[PDB]
Amino acid sequence: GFRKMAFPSGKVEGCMVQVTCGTTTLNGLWLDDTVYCPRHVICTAEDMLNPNYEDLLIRKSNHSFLVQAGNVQLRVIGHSMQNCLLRLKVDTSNPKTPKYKFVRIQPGQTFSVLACYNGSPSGVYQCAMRPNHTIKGSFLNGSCGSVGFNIDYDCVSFCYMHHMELPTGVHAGTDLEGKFYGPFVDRQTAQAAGTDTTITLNVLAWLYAAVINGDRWFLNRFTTTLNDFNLVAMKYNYEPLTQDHVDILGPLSAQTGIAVLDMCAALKELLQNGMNGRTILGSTILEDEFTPFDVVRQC
Amino acid sequence: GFRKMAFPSGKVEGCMVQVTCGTTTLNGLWLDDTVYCPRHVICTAEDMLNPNYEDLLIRKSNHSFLVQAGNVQLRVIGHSMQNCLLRLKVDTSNPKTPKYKFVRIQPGQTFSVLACYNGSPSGVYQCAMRPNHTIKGSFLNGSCGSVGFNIDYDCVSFCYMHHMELPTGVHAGTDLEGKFYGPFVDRQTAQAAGTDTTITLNVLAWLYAAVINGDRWFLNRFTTTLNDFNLVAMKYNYEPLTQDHVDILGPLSAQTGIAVLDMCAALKELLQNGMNGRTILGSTILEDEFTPFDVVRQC
Ligand SMILES: COc1cccc2[nH]c(C(=O)N[C@@H](CC(C)C)C(=O)N[C@@H](C[C@@H]3CCNC3=O)C(=O)COP(=O)(O)O)cc12
Ligand SMILES: COc1cccc2[nH]c(C(=O)N[C@@H](CC(C)C)C(=O)N[C@@H](C[C@@H]3CCNC3=O)C(=O)COP(=O)(O)O)cc12
Repeated sequence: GFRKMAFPSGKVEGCMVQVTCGTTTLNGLWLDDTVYCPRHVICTAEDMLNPNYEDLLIRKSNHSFLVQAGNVQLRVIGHSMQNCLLRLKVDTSNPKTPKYKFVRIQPGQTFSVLACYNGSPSGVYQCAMRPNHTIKGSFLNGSCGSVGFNIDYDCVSFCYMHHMELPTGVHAGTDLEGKFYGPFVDRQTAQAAGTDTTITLNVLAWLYAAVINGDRWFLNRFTTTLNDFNLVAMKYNYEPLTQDHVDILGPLSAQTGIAVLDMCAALKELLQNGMNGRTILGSTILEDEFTPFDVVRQC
Repeated sequence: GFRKMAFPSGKVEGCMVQVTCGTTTLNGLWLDDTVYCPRHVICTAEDMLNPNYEDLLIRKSNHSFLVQAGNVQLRVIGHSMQNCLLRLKVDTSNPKTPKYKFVRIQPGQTFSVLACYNGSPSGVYQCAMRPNHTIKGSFLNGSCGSVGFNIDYDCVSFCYMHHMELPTGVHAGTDLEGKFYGPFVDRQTAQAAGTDTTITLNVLAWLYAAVINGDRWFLNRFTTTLNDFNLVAMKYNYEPLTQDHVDILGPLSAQTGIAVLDMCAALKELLQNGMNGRTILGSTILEDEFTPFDVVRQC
C-alpha cells in the first residue's frame, strides 16, 4: 500500500487565474489583491532569445494585461516585477484566499503540483525537488504559472511556480519570490541541468519501507561508518548522508530494529554489486522520491 | 514525463463531513440535504463480528447521529439505510454541492480517491478497480467513508465509498448506492477476493504512452493474432483481449502508427523474455492502472 499521494488541491484551485498579454496566455496565482505569474508573459517569441525585461515592462500598461478568474475579468490596478515574477495588483481581493506562506523548497523534499491550462486545473501529482534543482514533472504547452505546494494544518505553503522545460525533459521554475531554483534563466537558451544525483535519504526510506513490507533480502551484517558510506555513495552519484539525515531516519530505524548505519551498509552493497535481477518492492530500481515522512505516514 | 495524475479534488473536498454514532466516527459525503456514509458507523466492536443492521438501526433515532461539517454541526432530520450505506437527511442543503452523478465503475477503470480522516481531507491519489473487485489503495484507520470519483467538465462522477481492508492489504467498498464491489460484506470477518489478473487493455495503452512520449525500444517487426496473443495472455495471468478492446485502442494506434496487433506482439515478447533490466516509462514493471482514456487526456 505504498503510493505517492498529493495534498488535496481545493485551496489552491480557488486561487488559479489566467493571465494574457497579447498573444501569450498562462496561469497566475491570485492571493488577496495580487496576482503572481511568470514574467515571460510580457514576452514575444522574438523577445525570448535575450529579453530586456525592464525595457519590456516599462512599455506595458495595466490595460495590457487581461486577467480572468473563471468567468469574471479582473482589472489590473498596478504592476511590478519581483525577480522572474510579475506582481499584478488587481481591482478585487480573492474571497477564496487561504492562509498561506511562501517557502523555498530544498533538494530532496517533495510537493504537490496542480497542473493547470488556461487558468483551469487539470490534475494534481506529487514530485520532488531534485539535487540538481530540476523537477521530473508532467507539463504540456500552456502549463507555465502552475504552482507547487504543501499543506500543513490549514495553511498552504507555496514553493514552486513553473517556467520552463529543459532539453532533457525535466522542468525548472521559481519560488513565489521569483528566484529560480538552480542556475536557470527565463529565456530560450542552451542551458542544461547539472549532473543529477540520487536522493540517498529517500532511497534509505524506501529500503525501510521495503523491510516493513516483509522484503529484506538485501540486509547484511557488514558495518560502515558514515564517512566510509559517504565516500562510496559519491562514487555512484548518490548524495552523501548528513548527521541530520541519520536522525531523520531514527523513527524508521526503531520501528524496524535496523540501525541506520546498518541500512547504509545494505545500500552500499546494492551500489557495488547491483541487484542481480532481484526486485525490491517489485522494482529493480531504487526509488528516491519517497521521503521518510511518506513512509511513516503510510507505515 | 508521464505520471499517475489525480483529478483536482476541490469539488469533493467541499462535500466531506464527519459522522459520529457513539464512540465511532467516520467520513460522510454531503450532497444537497443528505449525508451518505457507511452504515457500520452505527456498530460497536461486538456488533461488527456478525451484525444485524436492520436491528441496530431500528434502535437509533436522528439524535443518535452527530454530523459535523467543519465547525458547524448539522441537524439530522431523518435517516434510512440503502444497502450498506446510511442516508441521513439534514436540515441544511450543502451550498458547495457540485453537479454530480452516481456511477458504478467497471473493472479496469480508474478514478481518484480523496483520502479523508475525521471528515478532513488528507490526500488524493489515482487508482484502478481491479478485475477481482478490490482496489490497491492507501487507507489507514479512520478513512472509512472516503470517496472515489472522476470529473468530466464540471460534473463529479462518484463511484466508490471506502469500507474495509482485506487481510492482503487491499481495499473493498461500495458504489454510492451502497452496493459492494465484489463478493464482500460489511462485517469484521476475514474475507478473500478472487485471484487477480493484469488489465491487458491498460498495459497496451501504457505501451502506447511510452511510444508517444519517448522510447520505442520494446517494439519489434513481428505481428500476432488476437487468438494467438490470448494464448500467451492466459499463461501469464493477463485478461484476454477482445475486439471491442481493440476498437478502443484505435485512436492510440492511429496517432502512433503501430497497429494494435503489432503492439500485442511487442507485449508478448516483453512477457516471454522479461524486460532484461530495461525501463519503459521510468518503470521496471508493466503498468496496468492507466486506461486508454487516461493516456489520451495526458498525451
Ligand atoms: C530554445 O528554447 C527552448 C529550447 C529547448 C527546450 C526548451 N524548453 C523551454 C521551456 O521549458 N518553457 C517555456 C518558455 C521558455 C522559453 C522560458 C515554454 O516555451 N512553454 C511552456 C512550458 C514548457 C512547454 C512544455 N513543458 C514546459 O514546461 C509554458 O508554459 C510557457 O510558454 P508558452 O506561453 O506556453 O509558450 C524552452 C526551450
Ligand atoms: C478481524 O476482522 C478483520 C480481519 C482481517 C482484516 C480485516 N479488515 C477489517 C476492516 O477493514 N473492517 C472495517 C470495519 C467494517 C467493515 C466492519 C474497518 O475497520 N475500516 C477501517 C478502515 C480500514 C482500517 C485500516 N485500513 C482500512 O481501510 C475504518 O476506518 C473504520 O473503522 P474505525 O472507524 O476506524 O473503527 C476487519 C478485518
